[PDB]
Amino acid sequence: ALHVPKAPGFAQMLKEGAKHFSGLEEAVYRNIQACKELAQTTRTAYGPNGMNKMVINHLEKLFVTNDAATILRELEVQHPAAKMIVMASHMQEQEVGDGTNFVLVFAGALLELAEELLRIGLSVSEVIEGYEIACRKAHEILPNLVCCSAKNLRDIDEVSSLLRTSIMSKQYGNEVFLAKLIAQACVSIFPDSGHFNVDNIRVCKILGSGISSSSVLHGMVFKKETEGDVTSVKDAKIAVYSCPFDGMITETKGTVLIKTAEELMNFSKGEENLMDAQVKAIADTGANVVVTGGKVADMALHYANKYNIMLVRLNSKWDLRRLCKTVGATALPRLTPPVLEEMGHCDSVYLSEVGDTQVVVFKHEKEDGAISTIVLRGSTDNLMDDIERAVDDGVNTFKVLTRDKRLVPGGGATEIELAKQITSYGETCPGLEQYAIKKFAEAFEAIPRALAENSGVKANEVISKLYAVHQEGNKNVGLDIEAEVPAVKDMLEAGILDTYLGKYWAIKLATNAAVTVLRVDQIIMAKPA
Amino acid sequence: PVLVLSQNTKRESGRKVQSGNINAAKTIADIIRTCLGPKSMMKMLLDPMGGIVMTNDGNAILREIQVQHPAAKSMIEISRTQDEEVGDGTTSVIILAGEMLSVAEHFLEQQMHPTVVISAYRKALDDMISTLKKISIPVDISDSDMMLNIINSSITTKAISRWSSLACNIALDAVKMVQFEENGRKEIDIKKYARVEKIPGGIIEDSCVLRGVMINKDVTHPRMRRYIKNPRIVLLDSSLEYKKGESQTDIEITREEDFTRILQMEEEYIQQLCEDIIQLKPDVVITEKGISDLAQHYLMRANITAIRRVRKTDNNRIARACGARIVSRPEELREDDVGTGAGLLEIKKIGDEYFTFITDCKDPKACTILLRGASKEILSEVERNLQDAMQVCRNVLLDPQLVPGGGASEMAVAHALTEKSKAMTGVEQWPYRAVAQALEVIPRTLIQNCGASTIRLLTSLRAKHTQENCETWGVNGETGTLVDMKELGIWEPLAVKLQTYKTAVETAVLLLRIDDIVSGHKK
Amino acid sequence: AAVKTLNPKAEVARAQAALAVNISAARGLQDVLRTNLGPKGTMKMLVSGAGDIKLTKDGNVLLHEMQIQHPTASLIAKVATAQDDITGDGTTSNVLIIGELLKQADLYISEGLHPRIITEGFEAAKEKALQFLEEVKVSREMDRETLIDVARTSLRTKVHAELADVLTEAVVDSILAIKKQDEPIDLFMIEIMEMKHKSETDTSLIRGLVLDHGARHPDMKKRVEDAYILTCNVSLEYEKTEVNSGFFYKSAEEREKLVKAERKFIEDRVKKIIELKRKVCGDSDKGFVVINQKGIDPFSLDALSKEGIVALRRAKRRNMERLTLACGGVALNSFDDLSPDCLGHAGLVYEYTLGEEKFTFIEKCNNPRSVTLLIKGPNKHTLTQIKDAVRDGLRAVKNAIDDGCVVPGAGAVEVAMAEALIKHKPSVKGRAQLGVQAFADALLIIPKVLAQNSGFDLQETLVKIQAEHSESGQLVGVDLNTGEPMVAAEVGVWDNYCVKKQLLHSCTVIATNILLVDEIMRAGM
Ligand SMILES: Nc1ncnc2c1ncn2[C@@H]1O[C@H](COP(=O)(O)OP(=O)(O)O)[C@@H](O)[C@H]1O
Ligand SMILES: Nc1ncnc2c1ncn2[C@@H]1O[C@H](COP(=O)(O)OP(=O)(O)O)[C@@H](O)[C@H]1O
Ligand SMILES: Nc1ncnc2c1ncn2[C@@H]1O[C@H](COP(=O)(O)OP(=O)(O)O)[C@@H](O)[C@H]1O
Ligand SMILES: [Mg+2]
Ligand SMILES: [Mg+2]
Ligand SMILES: [Mg+2]
Repeated sequence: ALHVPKAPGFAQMLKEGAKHFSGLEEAVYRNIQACKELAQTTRTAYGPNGMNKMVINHLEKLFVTNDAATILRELEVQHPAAKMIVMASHMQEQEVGDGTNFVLVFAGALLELAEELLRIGLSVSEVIEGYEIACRKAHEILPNLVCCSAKNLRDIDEVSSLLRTSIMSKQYGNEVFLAKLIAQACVSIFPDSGHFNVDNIRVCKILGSGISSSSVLHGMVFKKETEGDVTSVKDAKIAVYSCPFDGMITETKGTVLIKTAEELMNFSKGEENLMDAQVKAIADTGANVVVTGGKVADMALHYANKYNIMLVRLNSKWDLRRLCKTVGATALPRLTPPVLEEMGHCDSVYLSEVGDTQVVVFKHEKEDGAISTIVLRGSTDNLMDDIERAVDDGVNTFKVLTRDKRLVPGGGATEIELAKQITSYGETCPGLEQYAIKKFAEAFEAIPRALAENSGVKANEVISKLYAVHQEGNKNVGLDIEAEVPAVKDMLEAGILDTYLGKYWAIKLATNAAVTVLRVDQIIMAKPA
Repeated sequence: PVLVLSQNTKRESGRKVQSGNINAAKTIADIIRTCLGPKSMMKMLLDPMGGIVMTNDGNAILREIQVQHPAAKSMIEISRTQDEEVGDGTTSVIILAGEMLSVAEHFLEQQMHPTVVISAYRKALDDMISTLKKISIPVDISDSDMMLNIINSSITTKAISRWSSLACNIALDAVKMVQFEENGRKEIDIKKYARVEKIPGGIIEDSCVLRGVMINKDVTHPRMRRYIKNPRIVLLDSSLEYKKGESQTDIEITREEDFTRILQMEEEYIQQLCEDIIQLKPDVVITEKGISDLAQHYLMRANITAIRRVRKTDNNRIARACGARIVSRPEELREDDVGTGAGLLEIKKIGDEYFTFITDCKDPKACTILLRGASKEILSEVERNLQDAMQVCRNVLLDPQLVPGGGASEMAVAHALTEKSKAMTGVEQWPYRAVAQALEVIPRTLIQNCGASTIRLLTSLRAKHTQENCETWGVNGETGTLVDMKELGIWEPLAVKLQTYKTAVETAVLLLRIDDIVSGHKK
Repeated sequence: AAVKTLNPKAEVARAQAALAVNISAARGLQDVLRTNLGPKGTMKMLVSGAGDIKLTKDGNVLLHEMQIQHPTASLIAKVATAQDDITGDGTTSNVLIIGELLKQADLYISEGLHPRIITEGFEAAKEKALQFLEEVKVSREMDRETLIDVARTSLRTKVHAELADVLTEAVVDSILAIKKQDEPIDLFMIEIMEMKHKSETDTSLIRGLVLDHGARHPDMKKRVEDAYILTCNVSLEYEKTEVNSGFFYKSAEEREKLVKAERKFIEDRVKKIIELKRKVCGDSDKGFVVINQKGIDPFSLDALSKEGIVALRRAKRRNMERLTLACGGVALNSFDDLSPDCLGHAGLVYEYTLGEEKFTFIEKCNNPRSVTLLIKGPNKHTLTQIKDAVRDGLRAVKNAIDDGCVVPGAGAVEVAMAEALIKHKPSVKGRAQLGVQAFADALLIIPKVLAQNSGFDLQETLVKIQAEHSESGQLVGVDLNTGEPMVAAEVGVWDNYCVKKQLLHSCTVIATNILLVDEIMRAGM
C-alpha cells in the first residue's frame, strides 16, 4: 500500500501529458487566481502615476511602456483564463483603443469578489446572474453620469483639452505638448464629413533631439533619398506610377530576335530613344516629381535627370497609396503621362536631413489634407515607441469622440458614482442576486483604489472621501493626483474626462470575460506541443 | 572466425521442428476456434493505423494479426486462400487443418513416417470428396426462396443475422443483377460491379441495393440540373480541357494578333469538343478527367449536367448500369456509345455531402449497395458479411449443389471414411481413420460455442450417423441439440465445403512434409 | 496465451477482461459527458497543444477534443460522429445511453447472465421503443412558433439564454427563408460568416450575402445603392497560353506593340463587362458589381473602376450559387453572349473594414433563397461556440421540417418508453426480459442526468415523474427549475423525432456489439 492508482474511467484513459481540472477548487478558483495574478502584473501601470515596465520578449526585443495591452502582448501568458482576460483587453484595444487596463483591473476585481461569494455560499449561476444584471444597471446609469460633450472637433484648443486626459495616463510629465500635436494632426486630417480614419495619421520616429522637438507635418515623410540629381521642388506636379520606371516588357517570355547586323546595331539606340520619349512625355505634362512603386532603370533615371524631374522610389504599396491620398494623385500601372486629373500636387517636395536620417518630404503649406505626419524626435527608440503609443491613444480618443461626443468624469469619479448607484440598486434587489450586485458595485472601487495606490497615498481614505462627496451630491469629484495626501477635486472643472464609449465598452467586455471564466467548470488541457 | 554459413543462420531439425510447426498451426486454430457458428462472439482487433476491426470472420482476424512462425504464416495464407476462392469457410478451414495436424502428431511420435501419413491423408481427401458429392443435393437457382435460405444459412453466423431477410435480399438482388454473359462467357463479377458504399448514420434497415449506381459527386456548376428522369448519358476517359501536345509544340510569336488568336483557338477547341458531345444530345456527361469551365459553359448552354472527375471503376459501373460505353474522343462518339437505360439521375444531399444516383435503370449489369448504420466499424462488418452472402450466392449459381450444415456433412463423411477403412489392412488405416475422426471437430466446436456437452451430444450424433438415412443429422449452434438439417435448413454450398476440406488436407500435407527449418539468410 | 505465443509483444483482453475494459471506458466517457446534458449543463474549456481555447457544451466537440486513446472510446466517438453528421443533435445523449446500456447489462452479466441473452432483450426493447416513439410523436404543422420552440430547445442547451433568444430567431428565419416548399433544405445556402468586433448578441441574419473580401482597387466605390450583380467564373487576369509560346521581336517598338497586344484577350472580356454595364446603367444612378470566382489583375481592376464597377475577385465556388439564389442572376464561365438577364439585383452593396480584413455586404435582395448568419462576438472561442450552436439549431429546425412530427423533450419520451417497455416485458420469452429491463433503466438516464444537472435527487425526481406519467398518462418530463413533472408539449420543449430514432437504433446496435465482444486484441506487430 504505497501508491494510489488512477481511478477507473477518464483518469486512466487520459493521455500522458494531458491535464483535467474539475470543480470549484481545481478549475474555478485556479482560474480566478490566475486572472488575479494578471491584474496584479498590470495594476501598477494604471493612471498618470502609473509606472513603466521593461518587458523583454522571446526575441530579446525591449518594450518600455505602461500600456496594458502592449505589456500583455509581450508577456507569455500561458494560463487559459488569463488568456481569455487578455483577449478581452485586446478586444477593448480594437474597439476603442484605450481602456485595456480598466478591462483588466475590473475583470480581476469581479473575479476575486466572485470567488469570495462562492466561498460564502453562492452558486456560479447566481453570481453570473447578479453580475449580468449589475452590468445592465451600470449601462443604464452611465448615460446619466455623462457630464460634458465635445461641442466642436474642428477646433485645436478644445480638442487638445479633450485628448489631454487620454494622453496623460501615458506620458504624464509632458502632455500639453503631445495633446497640441495630436490635436493639430487630427483636425488637419478631419474631413467635412464626420468620418475619421486613424491610419491617415502617420508617425515618423527619427533619432535625435527630444520629445519637445517633435512636430506635425501636413503631408508625408519617407526615410528615403532621391534616386536622381534633383532634390527640391517648390510647386510639385507629382506623377505616381505603381509600375517601375523602366521600359514595359511582356508577361510572356520576351526574346530579342536579331537576324541582321542593322537590327543588332539599332536595337539599343531604339530602346533609349523609346525611354527618352516616355520620360519627355511625362516631363511635358508638367510633372517635376515622379514617384515609382517599383525599380528605376539607369537610362530612365538618366533622362529624368536630363529633364529635371525629381525621382522617388517607395518600395511599399501602403506608402504609395498613402502618398497618392496625400497629394491627390492616381497610381498609374503604365508609364503613360498622367492626365490633368491623375496628377498630384504639393506646395513643396524636398530632401532634408532630420538628425542623422535623410528624409523626403511631401509638404503641403495649407492647414489641411487627407494625411498628416507627426515627426517624433527623441533620444531613445524605446522612448519614441512609447510616445507613438501615446499618440495612438490620443488619435483613438479623437475617433471615439467622432463616434460619440459624450464624456464622463475621470480620476475615478464615474467609477465611484457607479459603485454607489449599483450598491443602492442591490440594497433594493431581494434574493441572492443582491450579493452579486453589491460585489459588482464594489469592483468599481478597484479603479480609484489603483489610482490612489499609484499616486502614493492611502486608497481607503481616498475612497472614503470620494464616497462622502458623492453622497453629498457631487458626481464629478474624483481624486487629485497632485497632492501628497489623500485629496479629491472636481474632475470636470479640472478637465480630467473619459469617453462614454470607452467606459461602456470596457465595462461590457470586462463583465463578459469574468462571466465566461466563471461559466467554465471543467478544463481539459492537452499535452503542450 | 571461420564459419561455413553466415552467423544468424540458425538451423533446427527433427521432431522439435515437426512439433513446433504443429503447435504453431494449432495455436492459429485456437485463436479463432470460438468464432465459428451462429452463437459466436465478436473480437475487437486494433490495427497499426489506429483503426479497429470488430468481426467474427476468421480471415479478417488472421489477416489483422501478425506472426513470425512460418507454420502460422502458412495457416494465415490458407485462410486468405479460402477467402479468395470461395469467400466462406475461412474458420472451418483453419480448425480442420489444426485438427488434422493434431491427429498427425500422434503418428509422428509413434515412429510413422510423414510420407506415410501424407499418403493416407490424400486417400482420405479423395474419399471425402466422393462422400460429399454423394450426399449433396441439387438446387433450383430459379427458386428465390431456396436461394434466400442458402444465403441465410451463411449469414446467420454473422452480425447481420438480426437483419437476415434484408441482407439476404440485398445479396441475392446484387448477384442476380451482376450476372452477365457476353460471347458465351458467363461472368458474376461481384468485385467490380457490385459496389458497397458505407454512409455512416441512418439505420441499417434502410440499406438497399440500387437499380443503378451511386458515387460521391456533385454537378460541376450549380446551374446544372440535379434531377433528370430519362437521362441520356455519355462517359469519357478524356479531359474536356485544353492540354498540351505530346511533342515539343513550342510556339513563336512575332505578330501582334497571334497571342489573342492562340487563346481564342484554345477556346474554339473546347467549343468543338463540346459540340461533338452536344451532337448526340445527352443529358448528363461524366468524365474520369477534368472538365474546363468553358466546357461547362457550353454544356450548360446545351442544358447538360456534368460530373468532373470520376474513378475508372465508378465509370465502368455506370457503363454497365446505364448501358453506355466509355469513349476517349468525342469525335468518335456514337449513339450506340450513348447511355440509355438509366431511369433517373438524382444528386441529393445525404448529410452534408452530395451523392449522385443514376438509379431506376433497366437491365443494369452493375449495382451499388448503399449501407447505412451506426459507424464505419459496424458498416465494415456489415460489408464483410454481405461479401460472404454474395460470394455464397455466386458459388451456388455456379455449382447448384448443396450439402447439409450443422456438422452433418462432417459426420456423414467421417462415418463413410470409417466404414471404408475396415477394408484397409496396411498401416495407413490408422492415419486414415484419424483424419476421419478429425473431421468431427466442426460439430465439436459448434457444440462448444453453443455451450452444451460435447461428449454426450457428439456421442449421440456419431451414433445417429450409424443409421442409414441420417447423413443430414447435425446440431444447432443455438440450442445444443441434434436435429435433421432437412428440418432446420442449414445447407452449405458443396463448392464451399469441398474447397474447405481440400485446403485443410493440403495444408496438413505441407506442414507434415516440412522439416529442417533454416533462417537468418538475407536475400 | 494463444496469441502471445505467436506474437510475443501482443496485448489481449479475454472474455471477462474485454467486457470490463469496454464497459469501464464507456462509463468513463459517460462520467465526463454527463455534465453536458441540458441547459443547466456546464461548459468545459479545452486547450489544444498550441494553447488554443475552446468553450463547449457539445458532446461531439468534447469527445473529439478530450485527450483519450481508448479503443472503446474510439468506437463511441465514431458512432457519435455519425449521429452528428446525420442529425446535428444527440451526441451527448448518445454517449450517455450507450454507457447506461452497458452498465445495466453488466448488472446482469456479473451475476452470470450471458450477453447474448441481454442483447436479445435489447432487440425486443428496441422494437417496442421504436413503436412507442412513432406513437407518441406529434405530427404538427411546422409554423414559425413551433420551429422557434424547437430551435430554442437546442440553442438553450448549447449557449446562454439571452444569446439563445437571439440565435433562435436568427436560425428560424434563415431556414424559413432558404426553404422551398417540398424541396429538401440545402443548408449550404445559409452562409456562416464570423466577425470578431462586437458583442455576441449582435449576431444577426443578413437577408443577402456577406463575402469575406472586398474590392482591391482603392478608387472603387465602398457603397452601391441599386446594384446589378454579375456573378462570373471568368479569369480577368493575364492568362498564358497552354502551349509554350514566347515573344520574339527585333526592336523596342515591336516589344511595345507585343506588350500592348498580349493583354487584348482579357481586355476584350473587360470591354464586354463594361459594355453590359453601360447598356444597363446609362448613367451613375444604378450600380454594377462584378463578383469573380477567379482573379482580376490590376489592369482590369483599373479598367473597371474607371467605368464605375466594383470588382471582387476570388470569390467562393459556393458563393456562385449563393449569389445566384440571393441576387437572382446567372453565374457565368464565359462572356460569349452575356445579356442583362444574366444579372442579379441587390438593393444595397457596401464594404466593411475590420482591422486588416474587409467584408462586402449584399443586401436588400427581393426574395433571397440564400442568406447568411453573421456571427459577431468578442473572442475567437465565442465565435466558435456560436458556430457550433447555430449548426445544432439549423439541423434541429431542418429536421423538424423534414420530419413533420416533433417529439416532446425533457426526458418525457424516455420516461414513457421505459414504462411501456416494462409493461411489455412479460410478452418476452425467457431471460431476455432482463435485457428489456436493462434497456428501460438505460432509457431512464436522460431524466436522471437532467435532474442531476439541475441539482435534484435523481431517484426522488424520477419517482415523481414516473408517478405523474402513470396516474395521468400525459407525457411529462423534468422541470429544470423546480424538479417537478411538467408537460413538455405544453411548455414548448421539443426534440427531433429523427434524433430520438437515431439514438435508439445506433445506441442499441453499438451496445449490442460491445457486449458481444469477447476479445480485444492488438497483434498487428
Ligand atoms: N490627471 C488625472 N487625474 C486623475 N486621474 C486620471 C488623470 N489622467 C488620467 N486619469 C485616469 O487614469 C485612468 C486611465 O489610465 P490608463 O493607465 O490609461 O488606463 P486605461 O488603459 O484603462 O486607459 C482613468 O481612470 C483616468 O480617469
Ligand atoms: N443455425 C445453425 N446451427 C448449427 N450450425 C450452423 C448454423 N448456421 C451455420 N452453422 C454452421 O456453422 C459453420 C459456419 O460458421 P462460420 O462462423 O460462418 O464459419 P466459416 O464460414 O468461416 O466456416 C458451418 O459448419 C455451418 O454449417
Ligand atoms: N428547457 C428544457 N427543459 C428541460 N429539458 C430540456 C430543456 N431543453 C432541452 N432539454 C433536454 O435536454 C436534453 C439534452 O440536451 P443536449 O445535451 O443539448 O442534447 P444532446 O444530448 O442531443 O446533446 C435533451 O433531451 C432535451 O430534450
Ligand atoms: Mg488610457
Ligand atoms: Mg461463414
Ligand atoms: Mg442538443
